[PDB]
Amino acid sequence: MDPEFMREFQRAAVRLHILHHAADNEVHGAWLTQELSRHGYRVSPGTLYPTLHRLEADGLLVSEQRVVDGRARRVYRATPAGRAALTEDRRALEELAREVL
Amino acid sequence: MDPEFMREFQRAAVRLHILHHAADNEVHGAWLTQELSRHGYRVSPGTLYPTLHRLEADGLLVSEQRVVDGRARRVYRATPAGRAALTEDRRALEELAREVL
Ligand SMILES: [Mn+2]
Ligand SMILES: [Mn+2]
Repeated sequence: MDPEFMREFQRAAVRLHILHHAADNEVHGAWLTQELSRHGYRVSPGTLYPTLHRLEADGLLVSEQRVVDGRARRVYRATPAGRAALTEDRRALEELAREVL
Repeated sequence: MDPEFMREFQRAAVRLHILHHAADNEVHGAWLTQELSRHGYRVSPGTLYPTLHRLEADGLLVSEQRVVDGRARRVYRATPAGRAALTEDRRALEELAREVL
């Protein structure tokens, strides 16, 4: 166990899970919270919405404001740049793991 | 493709490479710099010694001053905790990459 790594790793894991999920389908932030927990990653809003906003700014997520069932909500989906990023990032993890035996 | 990730990733990669090398054998700072370069991670002393010092503080590296061949030098080697950390960390990277395929 190594806490500096695990603390940084947490940020990577969240980030890549968002892109992965937002690639598969359109996602609400509320659901992302629960989905991430289900995968073993503790994220409370205050990290999530920020990183979501950052992800859009970086042009890897695109968002829609949308009124559905009398409810105003924002949905996110992965841009093609986001899809690229996910694969590049996944590969980088693979190369590192193999590099160190 | 994703420079925010790659910026953080670089720090992780360096950290793990040190542990990997310092696990296999005792290492001088100068040699770490060359080995890291060879692996495509440009690290200058202003970065390295801090990382090394932090790694020691986290109890994953141990350093020794010793006089060898009339030349006084400091060596670093991975503690058993460092060896553990490397494995746990490597595995964590593997599980992430696989679970976002
Ligand atoms: Mn899922
Ligand atoms: Mn080497």
